Formats: sequence, C-alpha cells, structure tokens
Amino acid sequence: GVTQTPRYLIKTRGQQVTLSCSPISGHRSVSWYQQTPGQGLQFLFEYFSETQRNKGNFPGRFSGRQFSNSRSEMNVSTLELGDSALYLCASSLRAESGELFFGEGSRLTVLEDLNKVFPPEVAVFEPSEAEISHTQKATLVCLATGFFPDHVELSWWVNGKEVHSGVCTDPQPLKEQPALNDSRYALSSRLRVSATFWQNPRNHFRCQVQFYGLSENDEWTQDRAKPVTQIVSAEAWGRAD
Amino acid sequence: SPEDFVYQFKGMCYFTNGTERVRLVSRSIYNREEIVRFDSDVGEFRAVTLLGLPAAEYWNSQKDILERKRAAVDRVCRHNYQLELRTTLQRRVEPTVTISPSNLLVCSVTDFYPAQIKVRWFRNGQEETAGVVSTPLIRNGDWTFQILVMLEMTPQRGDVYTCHVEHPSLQSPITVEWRAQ
Amino acid sequence: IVADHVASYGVNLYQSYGPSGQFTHEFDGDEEFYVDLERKETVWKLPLFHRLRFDPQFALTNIAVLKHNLNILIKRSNSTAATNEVPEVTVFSKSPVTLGQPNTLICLVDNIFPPVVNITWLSNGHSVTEGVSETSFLSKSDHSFFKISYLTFLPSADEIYDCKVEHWGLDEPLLKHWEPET
Amino acid sequence: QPPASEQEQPVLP
Amino acid sequence: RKEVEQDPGPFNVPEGATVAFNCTYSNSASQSFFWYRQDCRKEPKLLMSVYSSGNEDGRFTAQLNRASQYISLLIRDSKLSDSATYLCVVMGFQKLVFGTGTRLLVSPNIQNPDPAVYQLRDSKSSDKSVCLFTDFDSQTNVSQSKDSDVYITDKCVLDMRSMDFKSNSAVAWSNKSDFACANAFNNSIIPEDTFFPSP
Ligand SMILES: *[C@@H]1O[C@H](CO)[C@@H](O[C@@H]2O[C@H](CO)[C@@H](O)[C@H](O)[C@H]2NC(C)=O)[C@H](O)[C@H]1NC(C)=O
Ligand SMILES: *[C@@H]1O[C@H](CO)[C@@H](O)[C@H](O)[C@H]1NC(C)=O
Repeated sequence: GVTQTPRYLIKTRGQQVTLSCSPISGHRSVSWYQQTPGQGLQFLFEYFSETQRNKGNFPGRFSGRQFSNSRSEMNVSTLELGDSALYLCASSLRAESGELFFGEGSRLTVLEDLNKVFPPEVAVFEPSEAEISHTQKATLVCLATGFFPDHVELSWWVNGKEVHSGVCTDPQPLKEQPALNDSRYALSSRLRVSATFWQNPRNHFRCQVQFYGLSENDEWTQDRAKPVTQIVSAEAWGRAD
Repeated sequence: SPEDFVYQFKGMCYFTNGTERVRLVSRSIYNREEIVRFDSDVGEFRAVTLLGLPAAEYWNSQKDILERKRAAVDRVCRHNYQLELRTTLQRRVEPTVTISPSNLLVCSVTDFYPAQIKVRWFRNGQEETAGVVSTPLIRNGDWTFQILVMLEMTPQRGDVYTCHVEHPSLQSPITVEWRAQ
Repeated sequence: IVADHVASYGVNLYQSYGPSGQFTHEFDGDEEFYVDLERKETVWKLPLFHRLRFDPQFALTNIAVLKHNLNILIKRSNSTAATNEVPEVTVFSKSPVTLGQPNTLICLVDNIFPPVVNITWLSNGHSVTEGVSETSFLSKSDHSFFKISYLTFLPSADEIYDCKVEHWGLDEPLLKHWEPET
Repeated sequence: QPPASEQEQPVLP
Repeated sequence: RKEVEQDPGPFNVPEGATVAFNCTYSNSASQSFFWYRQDCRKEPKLLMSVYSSGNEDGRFTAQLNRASQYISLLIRDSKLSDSATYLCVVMGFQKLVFGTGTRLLVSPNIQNPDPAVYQLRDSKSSDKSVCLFTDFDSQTNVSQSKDSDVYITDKCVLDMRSMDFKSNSAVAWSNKSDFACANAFNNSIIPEDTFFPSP
C-alpha cells in the first residue's frame, strides 16, 4: 500500500516542510496532488525513475524529488497560511497512468502562531429516559469542542472494542466562530444501542478523540499545558433501574 | 511550389549509464506533427494529437501488437547496445588542437570523437573564466566533431596563453601554447 | 528527454513527392547505414571494419507500411500538406586550412522540411562534381531534417567556392560563400 | 545476430 | 468553460434508487476516461474505466459518447455506503484532469417515522446541554441556527445492523443558561407532529 508521512502537520508562516511518500511495491511512478478546502485536486508533479516527468502550475517554492527506491519527497519553501491543504500522493505501475492508487494524505495546517492550538474538550451525554421508553433504543452523543486545528479522529469503544454499527460521526468539524479565520472547531458523534444493551450495568462505553498537535520539538512558552498530540476521552456505564 | 505529404516513423532508444536505464519511444509522425507514440515507460500507445487517436485506440486493442511493443525495448534497444559496445562505442579519435588570432584568440579543436570534451583557457598560468566565448559543438557528419573556443585577449607584452583540452581519447590532457608575436 | 546515448533503429521516411523513401539507423546523431530501396542494398557508413549484416528486405517492408499509413492520413487530415521551412546553410572547413594541403569543405543544410533539396558546389563560378558526397537526410527532434554535403579540395589563393542549395522554402537559390583566409 | 529494427504498425482504413 | 464539467449541486437520492452522473470534456483528443470515488476529507479511489461499449461491473455502468463528448456513470440499487463524491477523470496527452465531482447522499427509507427532540442527560464534565432531533423522515431538512451561541449539526444516518434499523438524527447544543430543546430547531421546518417530551 501507499504510505505517506507525516499524516498531520502544524507549521508557522515562513517555515519549510518536507513530505514523504512510499509507493506500492513494484510501482515506479509517484504523483503529488494538493487538495485545498473547496477547490478540487490540483496537480503538482509526477516522477518516474528519479526524473520529474510532468509539472503543474504551482510556483517554484513547491519542489519535489524521487529516489532510486521510487520513494518521493515534496517540499514547500516559505509556507503561507493559504498553503493549508491535504497533500496527496498517488502511485502506479507505469508512467502517466490514469489508474492511480492514492495514499491517505498529509494534512498540513499553516498557522500564524502556535498560541491558537488547543486540544479538544470531550464530553459524553447519556440517553434520555424519554427516548428509551418511546423507542426501546438509547442514543449516546459525544461532543468534541474547542480544538484547533481540525486534526482529530473520533472513535467509539464498547467493552474495550471499537464499534462501527449504530455510529454516525459528522463528516467534518463545525466552526465555533465562523467569522474568525482561526476559529476553534467542534465535532459531534452519536452511538445508538438497544435499551436492553444500555440498561446492562456491566456494559462500558467510551468516546475517544485522537488529537494531533504540537511535537516535543515545537517550542512552547505559554502557561497552559502544551497542546501536544494526545487522546482525550469521555465514558459512561450502563444505567440500571 | 509543389505539394508534398510526409510520413515518418522513428524507433528511438534512450540509454543512461549504459544499460542501467533503457527506454524505447517509437514516434509516428504526419508531416512534422507527432500523432502517436509508444513510450516504454508508459506501456501503451498514446495519442499526441486528434489525428492519431484512432490509431492509438486500435493498436491498443490488439493484444499481439501490445505484447511485441512491450518487448521491443529488449529485442531492439538492449539487443543493439551490445553491437554498439563492440563498434561505435569503441571509437576514439584524438582531437587536433591549434591556436590562432582572429581581439580574439581562437583555440580550434577539430576531428574528435566522441563528443564529450572539456576545453579551458589559461593566461600566464591563471585560468581565464570570463571573456571565454565558445561555439556550439559542431557535428561534421563523418563521425567527427569540432569546436572553437575564443578568449577575449589584450595583447600585453609576453602574456603566455595556453589552451587545455581533455577528451576520452587522451590519457593525459593536451596543452598548446601561444605567444603576442 | 535527457539521456547519455540516443539511437534511432531506425529512421523511416516516405513522402508523396516523386514517391520517395529513406531508411537509416542513427546512433548519437550519426548515420550508421542506409538501405538503397531501389537497389535493395544495405550501404554501411560505420567508420570502422565490421561484419555486420542487415537484411534490406526489412526496410522495404517497413516503408510499405509507411506508404499505407500516409495515404490514409492524407484523407483523414483533409489533404493537409507539408509546410515549407526556410533552410539554414553554413559552410566551413573540416580542418585548419593550409594552402596546398588537402582538406574538406562542409556544407550544412539545417532545418530542412520537406526532405527535398538540391545541394551543389561551385568553384570560381564553375560547377564541381569531382570529390562531392553527402549524407542522408538526418533526423531532428522537431521532425525536420538536416543534410551535409562535402567537397574535398586543394586550398589555393586562386580558388573560391560557393555552396548552392535549392529548396521550396526559398524564393531563390541560396549561395553560401567560402574563401581561404588571406 | 544482426542488428534489430522496430516495425511500424498499419493503421486501419 | 472548464476542461471537465460535472453535475454541480448535491444528489439526494433514496436508498434503492438508480442515480445517473454526467460529465462532459472539451478536448476531443482525450483518450481515456475514469470514475473515482472520494469520501469526505479522504483520498480518491479508482472505481472503473469508461468504454464506448459501456463498462458494466455489478451495480455500476460507465459509458462514453465521443460524438457528444459525454461521460456517464450509472449506479443501480444505491446503498448507504455509496454516499461519496464521484470524480470524472479525463486523460489526454500529458494531462490528467480531475473534475470537481458530484456529491451523492443516499438516504434511508424510514418506513415508520417517529420524529422527536430529546434532551439528553447533561454531562457532568461539560457546561453544555445537548438536544437530539431523531427518527424523522429523510425528506426533512435541518437548517443552521440563527443564534451564534447554538450549534446545530447536519443530518447523519446511522445503521444498527444487528437490528436492521436505520435512523436520521441531528444534534443541537449550547452552553447558554436559557438553552432548551423546545426552540433549538426553530430555524428548521420540522414535522408538526414532532414529539417534544419534557426534560
Ligand atoms: C532539384 O533539381 C531538379 C533538376 O534541376 C529540379 O527539377 C527541375 O525543375 C525545373 C523548374 O525549376 C523544371 O523546369 C525542370 O524540368 C525540372 N527537372 C527535372 C529533371 O525534374 C527540382 O525542382 C530541384 N528541386 C528543388 C527543391 O529546387
Ligand atoms: C547514473 O550513475 C550516476 C553515478 O552513480 C548516478 O548519479 C545517476 O543517478 C545514474 N543515473 C540514473 C538515471 O539513475
């Protein structure tokens, strides 16, 4: 499979960034694409046998290279706030193929200042008795609020095992203050089980939000805790009687 | 002026580091417009212009043609490089080096093969980087090359000008000396 | 495309004017051999001794395919004819010129399209045929051609030369002058 | 072994 | 126009219906054509190649018409898992163009709608209160809140596979002291029979 590193990134304006992409075993062509919010895929360049093959319309500060093992790297020299995007690499067996296999992308957020970075606050809200009696079903809601940037992954865990059935997560985070360009985000998810399952006092429920934030190499001079990559959770137990 | 319609087919091979990277690009050309191309890196016929699209689609639908094209980089390019290694790639013809005034001093390097060559100008032991204007590599068509490298000079007493030439045919570089007369 | 060596195995050409064709192999820009399609003969141009053999019947069969494709493409293009290019002519000596010492004059005719050209030599206004030879049409990456004509000669203060080329892209026969330096 | 050369393919009428 | 043009606005299709995507390209020399599928905030995945005869593969059919320069994708018997953005991709000489896509949203068929707004139990680790609008029919649209201190999500579809039960829902929340579910969705046209049980 296609491997892309790093998966999430926070950079400040004027910095440089390097992304890496390892193609599928046997594949010798690697192409880079930029996915900016509300834009559509934009072609950067394709590489085959260590030489750039074709190039898009990006300025010179966007550069790339491919090594002898077919691995490829792309670099942006002096980052701007408008460079924040999902950067995708795709590989194929032969050059200039229309059949591409994409990696999962490097999510890059370019920031003014690391003081705007916040981890999410996570809370679980338990089902109302009205829903239980009216439908014989019980909906749990998990709210992750106040995080920036939107580098979060939410999952539900029942008795220590991840579940997907009966779960719906918002496709993308909401903006808490849509006016600001640096507004903190919120995200909601819901987990619905039968009333019988929820009324079992031995059933354990956990909402888990993985947050990708600052590294140890990121300088932090503030007073609040360093908003590092962390997991923030909230849980609930079955309600009897 | 009479009318003429021209068709060209080029079976082209590209070699880098001997046989480390071998690439075949066959080009079908109507007049001066390439219309279809088979690049071994790509693995299938590609239409360069609309005129070549029916040809590329048809040939791509023929399994036996695609199989032959995919082997062509080995049956043609790799196969023939072995013959070149025993013939053309052994050819070494040493260059003739002469200096003469044209104020410009011309180092004339003639009748050499292969094309790889480095020429540098020296004045009183010091390499002259600026004022050195060089002609393009001139292909004579008889498997020899020539090149002319000029130096902007100021005739000043016993300035010792030296042309220095390196070439794969030479075990040691050639140095030719010229003094103003 | 960047490469250490570039070869053409081979250069196939066929045109409608006086139904003419050409078949050559090129290596690093130089002619290795051509096939005389009329005489059914492989003519070798390698500057070395060798035992290489090339069946000339391959060239005739390949050119027949080119003739088949060209006649169809003439229709599909709505009889789009070739555009006449202005050729560029340069005359120069092969070696440094010494009076009375055998040498070779070289006439480079570049940017030839279509590949139909007449290249002749004049000495003091007189036609010269002795010691004249020329290469085949040699390919270029923009799919035009170039051709080189040679004249072996004895440099003399009394003898003056012109290379004369006729091409449809020229309103007039092009004469390129060359004199011994004196 | 003699030198090899690449064939052109016929187009459809 | 753009080189590759696709159906603009979102497709809201009921589960089990057939959906037709259309795409046009301007360069008549275009050689190959493909459909890709892309989930929200994720990467595109190749779906199928497009052929003049009409490539068929299960519930999917992709067809090309060079005379009109049209590309189509047909999905029969649509499922909830088909919800994605579908990208029309066109290959020309040294150019591979990705269209901006057509978003597909497949809605469950709610046989017995039971629209209700429930106030969930407050979390003891939060200053916020949550209202859940759920079990409504797929034709109901949820609007965004007017008050800047009230946050309303879009409609989400969950699937209880063990019970073979699907339901829509939308979440509203706020930390305001006067927040209440009775008016949380006032900016939305909700069914007049919506159950509003006392908290
Ligand atoms: C190359 O030379 C031939 C022979 O001189 C040219 O053909 C002659 O063209 C003139 C017109 O200028 C006619 O009057 C003659 O009858 C032609 N002779 C023959 C034998 O065909 C030919 O045109 C020249 N080619 C070019 C490109 O100038
Ligand atoms: C050819 O060899 C040189 C020297 O090892 C190397 O730097 C270069 O990358 C090679 N060419 C290719 C196409 O790998």
